[PDB]
Amino acid sequence: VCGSVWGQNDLAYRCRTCEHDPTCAICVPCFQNGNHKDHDYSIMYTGGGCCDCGDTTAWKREGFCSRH
Ligand SMILES: [Zn+2]
Ligand SMILES: [Zn+2]
Ligand SMILES: [Zn+2]
Repeated sequence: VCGSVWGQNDLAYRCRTCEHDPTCAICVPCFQNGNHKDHDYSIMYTGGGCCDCGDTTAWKREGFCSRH
């Protein structure tokens, strides 16, 4: 599971296609290294947080990056 943490003024990605709930998010590198073509994604601020990439409780497996 990605160990990335970020702060309130750090960009991250939401992906409505991949998420298990509206609060889920993944770090920019995990987004870049995954497959979200034609997904409903948004680069945005998230109030900071921890990456959900690799976490099957938070994020769909098809939305995991190459590295997790
Ligand atoms: Zn996605
Ligand atoms: Zn990540
Ligand atoms: Zn990842």
